Amino acid sequence: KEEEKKKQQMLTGVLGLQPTMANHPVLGVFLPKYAKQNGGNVDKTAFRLDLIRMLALHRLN
Amino acid sequence: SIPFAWLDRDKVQRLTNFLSNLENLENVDLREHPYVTNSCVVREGEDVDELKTLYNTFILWLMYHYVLSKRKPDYNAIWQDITKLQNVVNEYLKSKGLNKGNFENMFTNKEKFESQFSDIHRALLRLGNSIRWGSNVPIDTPYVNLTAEDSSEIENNLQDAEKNMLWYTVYNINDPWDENGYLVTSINKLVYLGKLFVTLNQSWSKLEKVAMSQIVTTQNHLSGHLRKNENFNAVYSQRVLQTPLTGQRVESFLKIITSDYEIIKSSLE
Amino acid sequence: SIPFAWLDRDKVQRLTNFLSNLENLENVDLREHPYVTNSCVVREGEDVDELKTLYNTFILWLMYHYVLSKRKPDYNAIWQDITKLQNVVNEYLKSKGLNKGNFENMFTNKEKFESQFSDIHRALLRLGNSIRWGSNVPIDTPYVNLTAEDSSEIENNLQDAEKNMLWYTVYNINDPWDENGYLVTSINKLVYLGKLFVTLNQSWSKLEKVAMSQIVTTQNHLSGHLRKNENFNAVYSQRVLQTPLTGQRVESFLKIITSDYEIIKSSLE
Amino acid sequence: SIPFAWLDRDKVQRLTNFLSNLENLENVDLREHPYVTNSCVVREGEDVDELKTLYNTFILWLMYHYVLSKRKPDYNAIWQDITKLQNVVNEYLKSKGLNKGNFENMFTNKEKFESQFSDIHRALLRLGNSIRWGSNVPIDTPYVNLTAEDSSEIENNLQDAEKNMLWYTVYNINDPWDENGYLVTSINKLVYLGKLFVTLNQSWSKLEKVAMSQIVTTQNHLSGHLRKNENFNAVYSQRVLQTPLTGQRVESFLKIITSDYEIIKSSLE
Amino acid sequence: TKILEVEVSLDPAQRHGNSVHFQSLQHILYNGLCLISPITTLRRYYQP
Repeated sequence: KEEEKKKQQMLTGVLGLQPTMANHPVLGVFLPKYAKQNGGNVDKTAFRLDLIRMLALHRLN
Repeated sequence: SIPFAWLDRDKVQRLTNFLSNLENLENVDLREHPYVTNSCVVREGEDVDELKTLYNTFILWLMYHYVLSKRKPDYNAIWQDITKLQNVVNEYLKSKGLNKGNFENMFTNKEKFESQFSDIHRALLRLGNSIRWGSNVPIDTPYVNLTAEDSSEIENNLQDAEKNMLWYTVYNINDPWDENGYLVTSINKLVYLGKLFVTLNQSWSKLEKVAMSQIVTTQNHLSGHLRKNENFNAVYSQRVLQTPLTGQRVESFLKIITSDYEIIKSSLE
Repeated sequence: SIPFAWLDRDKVQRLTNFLSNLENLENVDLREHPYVTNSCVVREGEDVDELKTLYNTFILWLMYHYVLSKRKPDYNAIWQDITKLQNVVNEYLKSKGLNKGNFENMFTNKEKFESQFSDIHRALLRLGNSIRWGSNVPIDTPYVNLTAEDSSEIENNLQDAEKNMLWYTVYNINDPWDENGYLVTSINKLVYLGKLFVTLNQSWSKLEKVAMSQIVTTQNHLSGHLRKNENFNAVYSQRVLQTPLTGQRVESFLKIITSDYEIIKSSLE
Repeated sequence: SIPFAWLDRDKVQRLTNFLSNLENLENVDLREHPYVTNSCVVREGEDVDELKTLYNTFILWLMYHYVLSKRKPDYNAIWQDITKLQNVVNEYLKSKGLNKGNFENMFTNKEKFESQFSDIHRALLRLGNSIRWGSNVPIDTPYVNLTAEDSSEIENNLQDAEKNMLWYTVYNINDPWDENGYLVTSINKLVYLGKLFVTLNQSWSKLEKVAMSQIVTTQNHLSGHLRKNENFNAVYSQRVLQTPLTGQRVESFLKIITSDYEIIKSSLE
Repeated sequence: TKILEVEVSLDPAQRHGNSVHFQSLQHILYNGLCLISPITTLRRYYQP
């Protein structure tokens, strides 16, 4: 149950994304990997840019 | 760790023991040991081999090139003795006496330069002078040195090194009983060490080139089989396993493919 | 053979398995496994704890010091490679070419006798030389020899050796591609092996000092608790378990207390 | 547990007894025993045999090659005595009796020249005749140790070695009849040991080439028969049994074919 | 964008005459870009 709170805390830390965007596939797959990090001193901005470039990779029509 | 695939714990332990005792066993070649590949093949037939064995042999060749790159010994230690012998003996004899082979000393200065293949070419021509000093009125003799059983044991040691570059043993040909002169025994040392050095580097570059070619080939076949799907997990697996691989890249790529094994176990159907 | 029949045979098997696989499990320290000390605890509550826990932990720390002095590996095998690298590579570095560090070779030998703070000073004075050779102009940077990925791995290996000095692994620093030379890799080998050697020796002295401090503390508490009774069994247990101990008398004392285990377990009130 | 396709326990006992007493029975060759080949057949007639005797012989030739390869005796212990004769007798005899040191014995230089040994032996027979009677012309005897009945026994021994190169004997020298003791009896031992050595090596390579040729032939026929079925475990058996083999792949492939005989017994129709 | 210094010495044929310890210093603008005209909208994010 603690892992879900970590996922949600990281979701609000990334952007304050709404759960509606949490249900998105790019989020649904990467939130678990962002869980096994950000407990370190790494950054908050790095996760925003990572989500940017991954969401971009996802949408190549 | 030790991610491999949907393989049995028995097969994972087999591959563990093999990639641990790679430096222990002889004739280190994945073609020469096909039991690794049929330990790599996946349970329940080709309906799940047709993608998973491509992925799994890809993981085998990646970690095989990884353990080669991590467990190569440093052959410059034997080239250092090559430089000491070739410097001290050859140039200084032909300068101190018999001042006609200075063209061949320019050749052995270019042999001191790292052009080993062309350098060990005409080791016959720089052996003929050792033949002239070991036996009077110079003839042509066999290329390996004067003692017969030592001559055979040199070739046995060279075949041992060619089979297993990772574990090599010098021969240390020197003897206190010296019918053969000191300087020509140093020439015998130089010939044996030069052959050993060039043989180890040839066989190392051979297996390294083979492993990298197999990695590129399994990438091409595996991307061709992953091509058809357009789900996000499948195209992310395409973009991960499509990334270019050089030998300096392969170790970081193994770390990457562990952190992406966390997904691409589930990304594969 | 193996005292404390009066404990649970499950807990005796726990202590047997701990002392059998002490060299195999990580973080070799009795402090780091409090469930060993909490499995040491004596039945029928604090009234029987107040006497028998001191004797029980006393024999625990005696057996711990015993299995340490029995299972200590040899460190002269890695100091052999340190002496080999320091002799060969440094002498061929300086006497063979561009001899400037005569005083520094004086230093390396005079410090190789028995000094460790000076080994840290040598680590400084050889990182300077490695930065000279790897990129060919002198400049200073701290603590980094080369290769950031292996630099991250070497800290893991040193933590592993510091936690488990009984079971240690040599890393084999060297690189198959030749982005920095043989001599730079030899300096990398020597720095890593020197840090490894001083790590093993200082962690060993730390564990031995901790073990002797625990044994002396348990002697004082156990004699102060057995001081009360004036029975002959009690005063004989005092005159047996009152004798001082060294690091080389603990084996004879364990043999003596094993031989007279019956009279002291009768002497326990 | 030496896995066999579809056999009676009598036939399993026959094949296991053959592979156990391969070194014990004479005429060690698989084509020389038809009753082994007749015991390799499967029950229920030709409809079963046309699919399964190919796989049964493909088991038996692989297992024969493996036990033959494993039970290879050391052929260097006899060449050690060959060099003990060749170095110590003939060179010192020529240096004493002023035969100007003919290098024809040293034309071998190693135990690789199984050519020109007959010319070496003819030179040895001329030397043996000239040592025994000082002024001989070449004469037409096969052994110049002046021997007839032990020459017949030597021919018998060479036939026994041809039949069983796995288990061999060295005969003798005898001296009721004394002519030259250290000299011409060493010439006898050198000629007999040379013929024995080349006989063992040529018959060994003969059996190894025959065994591997039959294994590749059974690969071709068995894969041609099993090419038709497109089922899952059927083409899994195709991808297992299609793999090419050499003299050192065969051990690991035997482990493969055990672990896949777990499935391919059922996979066969 | 990073500044990078380059400490490099000469070719050896100019290294010879007491230029053995010389150290040509080269600044190279890693991951930056040339600029030609006064940037107005992105003054906050672009440093000359």
